[PDB]
Amino acid sequence: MTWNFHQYYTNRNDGLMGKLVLTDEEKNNLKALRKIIRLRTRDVFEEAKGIAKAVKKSALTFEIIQEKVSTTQIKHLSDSEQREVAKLIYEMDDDARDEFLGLTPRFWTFQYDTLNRPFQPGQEMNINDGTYMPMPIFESEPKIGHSLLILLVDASLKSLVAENHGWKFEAKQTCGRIKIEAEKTHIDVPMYAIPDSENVNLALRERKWINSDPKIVEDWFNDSCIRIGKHLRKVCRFMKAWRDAQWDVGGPSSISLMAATVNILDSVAHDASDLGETMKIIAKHLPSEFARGVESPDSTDEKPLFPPSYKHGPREMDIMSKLERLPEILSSAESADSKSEALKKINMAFGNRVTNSELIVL
Repeated sequence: MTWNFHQYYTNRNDGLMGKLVLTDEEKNNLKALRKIIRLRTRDVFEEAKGIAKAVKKSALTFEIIQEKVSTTQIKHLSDSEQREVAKLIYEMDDDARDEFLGLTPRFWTFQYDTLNRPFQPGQEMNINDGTYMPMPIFESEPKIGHSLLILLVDASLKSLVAENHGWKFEAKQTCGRIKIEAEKTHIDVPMYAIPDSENVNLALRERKWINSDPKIVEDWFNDSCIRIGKHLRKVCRFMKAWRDAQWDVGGPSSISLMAATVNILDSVAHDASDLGETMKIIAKHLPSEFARGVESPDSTDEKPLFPPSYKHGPREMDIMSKLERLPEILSSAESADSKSEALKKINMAFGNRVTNSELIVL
């Protein structure tokens, strides 16, 4: 029995799309969480610039500067860290202090419009909100300072964590992260120095700076959607949901999947009208795309989004293995003897989320 899966995928109620897409309410809560974080790191910078204003207006002594710092949300940093901010404020040059004074954190106006509702517990939605610091020329170091910038971001995030029950802070290599388990969401806040080569300065923790402009991949994906069609976002969500179903923790990055998928869709004839067919074409071509190594849409400077087959360890082998199963799972469900059996089989790929076998049609 040839079963069509177009409605299984695209039905916005009972179908996969229906299981994946956040409600308007749920989206708004993420936007609210984000806005809270934005306002707090804006305030923090203001509390610091406040101290720097005084210093420029009379030239405080370290001892004073420090009293004040203790009266800001920097109070949430360790003792030594509070000393460091007071110190860096104290030692600011007249010109560097003038820059600081004219420095506000800027924010870029989820997951490229492919943020899936989490599946397994406890898997969580990962939201990324960059903090951008407009500064002037950048060789090996900026006038304001990497460590001062990072401490203030840290102070914002940690102040919110202390105020809010259920929030935890976690230092990642590229960002600070606020965790909110009860809401199943992580918010990552990477910070960038901006003046597309010099707007590419991400402040690394754990080398100090790196050329990384998120806009490159953003614009790349947006162009791809326009170029390929409204189905690109849907199939990208479906691959991401596959990954969430196949691995509780682990599996390939979402961006690796997007790049390979875009690559296939750009180069292989497919019928957008039938998403079941389209996914089969994607599933057929993915393994060779991953064995090759998936390059970043950003060609400037990077490493593969997913490594070539010769560098694979047990984890990558596992991934390759599941990728090679996918097209088979998809063809089996297609030739399935029953409506219910077809649903059970395709749910081997995307997990048991869709329950209405009625969506499956001849």
